[PDB]
Amino acid sequence: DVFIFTTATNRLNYFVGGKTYNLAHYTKEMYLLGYLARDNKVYLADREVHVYGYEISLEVLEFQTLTLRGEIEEAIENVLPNVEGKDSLTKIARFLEGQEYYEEALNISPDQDQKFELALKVGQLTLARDLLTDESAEMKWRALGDASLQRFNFKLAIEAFTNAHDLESLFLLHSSFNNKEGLVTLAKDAETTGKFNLAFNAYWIAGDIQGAKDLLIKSQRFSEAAFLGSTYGLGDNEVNDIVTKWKENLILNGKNTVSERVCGAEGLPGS
Amino acid sequence: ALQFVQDPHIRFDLALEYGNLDAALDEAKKLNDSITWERLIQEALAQGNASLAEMIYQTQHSFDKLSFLYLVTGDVNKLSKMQNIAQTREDFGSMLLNTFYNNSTKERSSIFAEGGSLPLAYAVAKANGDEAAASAFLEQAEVDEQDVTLPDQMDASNFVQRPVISKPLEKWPLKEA
Repeated sequence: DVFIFTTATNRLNYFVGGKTYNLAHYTKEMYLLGYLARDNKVYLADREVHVYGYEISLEVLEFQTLTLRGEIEEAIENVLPNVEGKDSLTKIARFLEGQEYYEEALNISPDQDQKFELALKVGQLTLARDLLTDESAEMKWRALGDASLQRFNFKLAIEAFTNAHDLESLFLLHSSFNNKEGLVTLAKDAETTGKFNLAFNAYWIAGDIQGAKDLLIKSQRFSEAAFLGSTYGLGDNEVNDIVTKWKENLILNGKNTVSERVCGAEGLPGS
Repeated sequence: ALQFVQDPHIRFDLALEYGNLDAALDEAKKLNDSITWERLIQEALAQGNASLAEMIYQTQHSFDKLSFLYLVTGDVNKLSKMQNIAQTREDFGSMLLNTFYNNSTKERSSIFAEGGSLPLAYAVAKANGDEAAASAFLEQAEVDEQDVTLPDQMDASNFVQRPVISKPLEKWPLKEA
């Protein structure tokens, strides 16, 4: 059922169920000689009659024949037990993935990376997590967070994005679930990362006015700190300290004249 | 008497030094420079003149900065119009930003909806006890309704400060001097 063949381009391929797979390629015109079930390998030869042999897995070829025929269970229970080495297992695994059979591919694959990836595809979130330690790849934890959030598993998404240090996604979660300590922690994190906008919004939704104010001040945005302060009733003493700093900054920048025209909490209409 | 000073760029420089914002805007409108507008806005903010910063923001189409100014300024009203602009402009990041400032979690859930994130639309409606629409989301998403692993604890959005003042503060109080 599987047609093995040589190409005009010097490649050794095989065709099955409408699919074409590459086995190898040579730098000389090869001509197929035949397959020896005994040695488990194909034999070719060039024009000068030099014989070459390539090892193929009759099991792998048969597993594929069945799968593409709609008889994968048959392939899994009859052919799979005779598959040797993980190199062959990995082949079947990647062939199965390339066939949408993520579930079964997850079971066959010996490659941990592929496993994790496959688990996300089929929603086996727990399995996936219990497959990543301090496994560097913050990019994997994010992939895990996205996967979880896709399947409404917020609790896991939250854990993934946190370890992934993906502050944008984590913010969407903590802000939606009004987690004041999460927000405040994320902001400080955002500040360390220069994510000044994110930080302000995190502090804001958390209701951490004091945090938001100091953020603005550390950025020399004193007038804005003053507006925020008086608009959200921080208190005159509070507001006046911001004004004092606003004025000191002005003087440090040589704008002494403007510095002296700035009123304190007093001038603010009906405190 | 800056009218007579020779170079428009120089006029702008002097206006800023003398703190003359009226003259600075005249040179700004004409010189119509991106860098110039940015220096002017910076000068307005140094004097607490939010009105001018707003002015320059509108004409220079920096809506998110407009929204932030309405926030610290207590302009609750104008803050919604920024929603209608961020909407009729296809910018989910913005229509969402205004809800962080408006604390309108009902709009936010809806935004996450068309936004293409039912899970979040749900998360918002849920924590904010809007049980009604939360299910409509779950339904609409073909989600089990029982595999939805919420976090151990939630809370509605009540930690957000509110305007203590009545009227927005358009300019910060300055002496005649």
